[PDB]
Amino acid sequence: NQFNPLVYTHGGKLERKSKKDKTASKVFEEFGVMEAYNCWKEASLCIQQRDKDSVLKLVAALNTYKDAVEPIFDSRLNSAQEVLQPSILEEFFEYLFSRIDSIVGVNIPIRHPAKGYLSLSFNPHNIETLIQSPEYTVRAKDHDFIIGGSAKLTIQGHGGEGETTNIVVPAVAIECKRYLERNMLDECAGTAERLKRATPYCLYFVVAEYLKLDDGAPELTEIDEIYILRHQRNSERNKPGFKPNPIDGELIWDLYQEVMNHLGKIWWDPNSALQRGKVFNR
Amino acid sequence: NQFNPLVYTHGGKLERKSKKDKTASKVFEEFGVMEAYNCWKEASLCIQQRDKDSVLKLVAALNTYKDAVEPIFDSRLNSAQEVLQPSILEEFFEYLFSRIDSIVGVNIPIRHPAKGYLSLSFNPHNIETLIQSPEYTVRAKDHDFIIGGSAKLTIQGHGGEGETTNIVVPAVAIECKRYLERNMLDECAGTAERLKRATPYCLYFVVAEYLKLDDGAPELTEIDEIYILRHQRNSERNKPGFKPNPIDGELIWDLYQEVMNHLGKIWWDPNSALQRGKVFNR
Repeated sequence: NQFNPLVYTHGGKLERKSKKDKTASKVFEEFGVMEAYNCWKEASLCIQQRDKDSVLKLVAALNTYKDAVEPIFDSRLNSAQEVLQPSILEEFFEYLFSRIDSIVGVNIPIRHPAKGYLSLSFNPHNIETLIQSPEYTVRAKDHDFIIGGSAKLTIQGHGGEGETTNIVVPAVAIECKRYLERNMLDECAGTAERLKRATPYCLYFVVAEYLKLDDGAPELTEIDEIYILRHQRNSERNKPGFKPNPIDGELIWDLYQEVMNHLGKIWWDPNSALQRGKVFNR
Repeated sequence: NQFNPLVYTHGGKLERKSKKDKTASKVFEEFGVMEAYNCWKEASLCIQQRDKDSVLKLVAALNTYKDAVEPIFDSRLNSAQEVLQPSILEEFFEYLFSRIDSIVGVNIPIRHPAKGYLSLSFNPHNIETLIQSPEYTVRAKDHDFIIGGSAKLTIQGHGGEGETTNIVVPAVAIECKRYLERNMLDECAGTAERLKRATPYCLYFVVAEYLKLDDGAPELTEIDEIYILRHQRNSERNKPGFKPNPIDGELIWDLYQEVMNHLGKIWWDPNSALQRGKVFNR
């Protein structure tokens, strides 16, 4: 009865790039990225409770890690921008949610970036294959972080021989962005629509550090919540004297509490609806 | 090597209503509906080739049958309006397509009204069921006539025990209406969208006898074709001296040819696309 569902998305990317790119590899050793990373991981794994103080401590270790390596990524690895930096928040959510198993009372197989099921459609080759074994496509969207189940989907026609696809059915999906612009918000908007049709009980969050939007009015349809972890606008970053606010631990605490509440609930509970008088509660 | 895939949707409805409603039952005997029906069926089954002349003859038998029983339905059974009349065209398409098996070279299981697959979504009860055996819903739309395959869809979670649903995957879908108004056209419009997403190679037709639309500009998006079999507007029907044009056999011939052409084709054929230079041909 435990978990051991940690994948270390960011560590894996550091290892890849180290081998995939030697030049990166040189920078990582010279500027101590691998030891800063190992320290972040060790410190996170050492925080085992999930009361408010513990969560603030995880966020303090995250702030330290980003303060260490982000300046190296930004100034000494131009090519490795969205190759290494985005996976840091993803790995952070792997730590934050690594101890849900005993609380929720089940072993959750998916706690990492994954392709969340969106739809099934049939594209048979001809009439004979339509009858015998209809070809199909399962559509899925990459999300930066999913908590969810894995399932096998099988289709069989008259021929009787099945074709199976493995899918991921999210209970929570989180996108992680360094800043939130307009083209990416619209893309999340349209993804949230598809996701709530595929999986109406999936909570969908957008998490950003900085907000980079103009006058334009955004559409927040079906996105459950959007976080701006540093309470800063992205234009501040290039100004003389800029100093980044730290990622706000209070917001991570909020997010952690919202996720747990969602995981612990029966999502459609008719008798509860009737007793309450309202289908959705606080 | 044959077919025997006829279901007699309309005959079945006559039998139901006869037992479900005795009053109907009385009218059917008194006004000879059952013998007119048996004659239509016998005459249709006797036309076995599918050259143009044979198809015109099937349509002549259809015209005769409707000339016989529609006035009885309209004037002596108010309740049984869309209870018995709509199934006549459906049964007609059962006859027209009853001899496709040898041409297409496969036994097509579905040639009758059915629920055509639209989508699969997951609505798990709780986190434990999400992991172990995620509850799901398959959405489907009733169509007045489908030519297509039947398939079994299975979902399995960590528990390993599958849940199966039987579905219908249409290659052709036809809606049959006595007249085409605005609320029903819009409903078909929105269904065609869903259907082309679920099954992009399904041909979707709307077949009506009369057109009952005003100035309003209709949206014909993704509907492959709409037929007005009597080349009449629905307002003509209540005028003194009105006489209905017969259902036009030339239009049924067109429809028959379009369906067969579609059934005989490979729907996505890359090398054919490349050779032709255009993905869609005449």
